[PDB]
Amino acid sequence: NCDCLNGGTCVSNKYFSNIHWCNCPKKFGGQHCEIDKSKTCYEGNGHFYRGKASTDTMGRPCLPWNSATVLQQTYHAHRSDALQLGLGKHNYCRNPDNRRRPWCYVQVGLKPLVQECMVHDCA
Repeated sequence: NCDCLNGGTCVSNKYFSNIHWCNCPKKFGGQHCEIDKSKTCYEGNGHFYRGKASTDTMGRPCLPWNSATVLQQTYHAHRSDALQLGLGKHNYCRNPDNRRRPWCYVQVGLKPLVQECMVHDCA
């Protein structure tokens, strides 16, 4: 694949014709450099936060974006724009609808509910 994010570079495969991969800067990982491995806070509203925070403000684990239950909600990993939104096979806090700060679905009794993430503002 290509479509390399976050300053990644599509490089061609050394042994195979017509294959490419993303060479990522060291702070990023993933097939598209889509995971920020080092960021510990969000900037602004965290609309483009891509770190690995995965706990809500009540100390509960976020549900994975590819869990059966999240797959039935508005925002999930099978969306056509899931890459651009940072929604993948992980349970990390995101902000696809431009709320005031990152959030994730959390299982609260019977239903998954949008809950704000524990992650702090870099400010």
